Amino acid sequence: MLRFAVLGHPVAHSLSPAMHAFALESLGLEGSYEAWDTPLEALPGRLKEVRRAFRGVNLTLPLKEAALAHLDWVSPEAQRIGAVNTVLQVEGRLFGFNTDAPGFLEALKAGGIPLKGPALVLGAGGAGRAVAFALREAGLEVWVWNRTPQRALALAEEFGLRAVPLEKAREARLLVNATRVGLEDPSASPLPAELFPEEGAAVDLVYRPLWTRFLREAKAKGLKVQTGLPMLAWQGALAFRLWTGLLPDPSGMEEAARRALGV
Amino acid sequence: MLRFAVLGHPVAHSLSPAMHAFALESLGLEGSYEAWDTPLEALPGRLKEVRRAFRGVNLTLPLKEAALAHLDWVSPEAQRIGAVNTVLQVEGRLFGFNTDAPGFLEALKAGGIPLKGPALVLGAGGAGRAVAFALREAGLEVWVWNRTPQRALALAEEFGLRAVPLEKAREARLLVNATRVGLEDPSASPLPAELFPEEGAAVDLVYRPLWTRFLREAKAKGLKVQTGLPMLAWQGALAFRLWTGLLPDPSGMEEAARRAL
Ligand SMILES: NC(=O)c1ccc[n+]([C@@H]2O[C@H](COP(=O)([O-])OP(=O)(O)OC[C@H]3O[C@@H](n4cnc5c(N)ncnc54)[C@H](OP(=O)(O)O)[C@@H]3O)[C@@H](O)[C@H]2O)c1
Ligand SMILES: O=C(O)C1=C[C@@H](O)[C@@H](O)[C@H](O)C1
Ligand SMILES: O=C(O)C1=C[C@@H](O)[C@@H](O)[C@H](O)C1
Repeated sequence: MLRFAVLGHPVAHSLSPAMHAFALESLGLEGSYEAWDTPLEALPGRLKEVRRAFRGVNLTLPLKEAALAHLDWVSPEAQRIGAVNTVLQVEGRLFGFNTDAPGFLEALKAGGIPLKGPALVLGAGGAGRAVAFALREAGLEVWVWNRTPQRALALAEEFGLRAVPLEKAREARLLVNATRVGLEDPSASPLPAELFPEEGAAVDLVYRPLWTRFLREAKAKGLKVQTGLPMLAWQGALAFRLWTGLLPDPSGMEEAARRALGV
Repeated sequence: MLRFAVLGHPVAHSLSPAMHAFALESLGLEGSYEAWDTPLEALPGRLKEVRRAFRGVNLTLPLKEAALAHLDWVSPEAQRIGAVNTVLQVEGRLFGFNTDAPGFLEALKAGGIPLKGPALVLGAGGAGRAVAFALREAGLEVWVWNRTPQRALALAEEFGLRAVPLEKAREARLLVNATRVGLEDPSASPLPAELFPEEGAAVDLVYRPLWTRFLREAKAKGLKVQTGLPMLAWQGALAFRLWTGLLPDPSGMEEAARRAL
């Protein structure tokens, strides 16, 4: 039967096991998706076990960047972003992909959030990289900001983006929180309410809590908003299709995640 | 939502659509597998389409060899054999594999055919190369013959095997017809009756007719025989697993192919 897993440290609170349990069941497929606690020092030994016992696996912190080297093939996008979140095993060979980028795009689209820019991504980290990448290829003008200017400006040239000051947020039509600000902090938001734009949309990758201060403020300002669950659901559905050729219902996966969160 | 197909020319009488319709059904999956006529020249474009609406495809004559120069990745085995018969599509990328080689070995095992050599592969073409590759991997002493001596000599040095005269067949214990001799021609066989050994086994990749002159000669000599259907079924099943992660019943697929005949 189909054997899947999410590798990373920690993974005790990953919502993937629950989402893919729904995927397997709803598709009438026999298999399992487990969470394998895997530190970076155990990545090599774990990948070798993947080559022989798993059809595929997702990768989470802190294995997304240190995985490319141990795989037999890495997709272009995954090479540029410099991160792999989805691994496929066929004939003992491992192939690396990044479903976060496309997952993000499909979530916005399916969520009614127009890909009308300029889009501003807060955070020049791994999360920001994937998002910055996706918005570009989508056909939007994209700016990037980072708590630390260094990072931002460097990411702007690599991808060919524009590192702007936080104030520029007011001129953006798409705002994306790619920082860990607000994570389990209902009182925190990386962007002062006064810097929010008139019209546009806001997406927060943080889903704990679901309605972050960022989103609450964005909504009050009248912007379209989307939580972090839709992206989580699509990157997972896209990963399942990549492994089997079958796309589980993204809405159903988000719902499964929702239930696992208890909110 | 699983869209598959066999690319090649001709493919009008391919048994793959039947075998795979069974695989899908038997596995409670929804999908399709069609025969898609494709000439050498129409390949470069056909693959672009595959990238857009196909999860995977099988390639047959005369696309197997040319397909390599139009794929994102090719397996080490497919590379060495020099041919791809199975393509997987993910994120618009194309990966090439060869299930003919592993399929042949699985067919022999499932069919009760002992892996005992020397093995003589007749034909140094694409099918012969896949079979030779498989037999070499299995550790048997492999000999190869080809109507055109050069092709066999090149393959022998290339794979570290031995090119032999057709007469050495009397000393082989496993004989495999990987030539097109006998294809829809009951009067033709690649090996003269008198050159068959009196002990061993024979397998014919040609399955039209099912009981080729070659297999009838082998059977008449007392050799254990296997038709081309088990291999056709196993290469198909293995390809289906490459595409979905699921392995359909090879016996069931062979049965489906038999009926399609
Ligand atoms: N059962 C299965 O699943 C399966 C899988 C693969 C292939 N096959 C079958 O096995 C055959 C091999 O296919 P392929 O891709 O290798 O290419 P092909 O074009 O079908 O066959 C090429 C081979 O046949 C030889 N040949 C042709 N005419 C000959 C003749 N009159 N006398 C002696 N040898 C002759 C060639 O030798 P020269 O170098 O002298 O031309 C070469 O070795 C096909 O007929 C195919 O239908 C079956
Ligand atoms: O929490 C999880 O299980 C995941 C989180 C994201 O990083 C995804 O990119 C990953 O594929 C799975
Ligand atoms: O006739 C067919 O449909 C096929 C013939 C062989 O070349 C196989 O290698 C191919 O995958 C399917």
